Amino acid sequence: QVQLVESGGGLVQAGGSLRLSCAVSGAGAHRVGWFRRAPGKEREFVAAIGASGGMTNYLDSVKGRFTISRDNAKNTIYLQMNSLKPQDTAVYYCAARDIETAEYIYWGQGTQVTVSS
Amino acid sequence: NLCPFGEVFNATRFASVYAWNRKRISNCVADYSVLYNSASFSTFKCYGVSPTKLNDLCFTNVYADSFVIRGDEVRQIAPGQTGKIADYNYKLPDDFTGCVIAWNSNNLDSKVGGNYNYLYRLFRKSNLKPFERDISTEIYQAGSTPCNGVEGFNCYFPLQSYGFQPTNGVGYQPYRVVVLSFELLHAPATVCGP
Ligand SMILES: C[As](C)(=O)[O-]
Ligand SMILES: C[As](C)(=O)[O-]
Repeated sequence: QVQLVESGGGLVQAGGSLRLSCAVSGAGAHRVGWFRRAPGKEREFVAAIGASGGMTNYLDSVKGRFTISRDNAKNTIYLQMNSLKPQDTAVYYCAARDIETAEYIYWGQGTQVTVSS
Repeated sequence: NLCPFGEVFNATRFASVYAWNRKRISNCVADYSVLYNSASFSTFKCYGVSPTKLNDLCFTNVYADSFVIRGDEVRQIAPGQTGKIADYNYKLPDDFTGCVIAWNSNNLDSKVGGNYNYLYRLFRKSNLKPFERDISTEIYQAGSTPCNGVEGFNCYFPLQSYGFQPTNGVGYQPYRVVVLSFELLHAPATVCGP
C-alpha cells in the first residue's frame, strides 16, 4: 500500500531552523501535507505540497516561516522550518492523500519538536 | 495564407484540462484534408458537421481548445456527458456544433518515474457552464463545517494529478485533446475552405 516514515525531530531554542523529512513506500501522485500535535488543540493542518511540487499551501500563522518541497526522484519530502516559536512546539506527522478521497488515509508515526524560550 | 496546423496540434506544450487554452483562428483558409489523412489520431469525432466534407464548408470564426486528459476521460468529452471531467473541468453544450480530436501521447507525456505535472479538478460547488474556465485555487468545503484555513476533513484541495507511466494501462495513459467549435454571425466572410 502506502507507508510513511518521518525523521529530523528534536529540541530547539527560540529562533533557529529545522528540516524534517518523510520517506514514502512507492506511492505516487498524492497531495502531501504536514500535521502537528499542539497540546491545546492538536491534529491541525500545517503545510501542503502537490505531487508535481506546485500548488503549495500553508497556514497564515506560519505563512512565510515554513517552506515545503519534495524530491520525487529521491522519493522523499522535506519541510523547512525557520524562526521557531514556543507555540510551534508539537509532534509533527506526515500524511499522504489518496487520489479518490482526499482524506489523508495513509499516515506515519510522527516525531517531536520542542521550542523553549 | 493558411491556418496554423503546427501551432495547435504539433505544439510542444499543451495545457491542463481545467486550464484549457483558447486559440481563435480567424481571417484565414484552413484545409482539414491534411488532418484526416494522418493515421496518428485515435478519435476523430464530429457533431453537427460532416467529417469528409469539412474541407468545402465555410464558417465565421473557429475556437481551438488545447488540453490533456486520461484515456478513459476522453469519453467524457462529448455533449450531455457526466463525470469528474465533464462536470467540473471542461463541459460541452447540447447544441455543440464542432469536432472532438484526441490522440495518444503516452510516448511523449509519460516519464520513467511518471508525469505528475498534468492536473485535474475534482470538486466544485456547482457544475460548470459550457465553455466555462474556472482556475480558482480556493479550497472548497464539502462538509457543513466552515474551513477558512486549508486542508482537513471535508475541506479539500480542488486539484489532483495524473500518474502517467508508460507501463500503466491505456485507460490511464495520456491523450492530447483538441476541440474545435464553430460560429456564424451576420458577417460570415472570414474563414473558408480551399
Ligand atoms: C492536489 As495535487 C496539485 O498534489 O495533484
Ligand atoms: C468518446 As472517444 C474515447 O471514442 O473520443
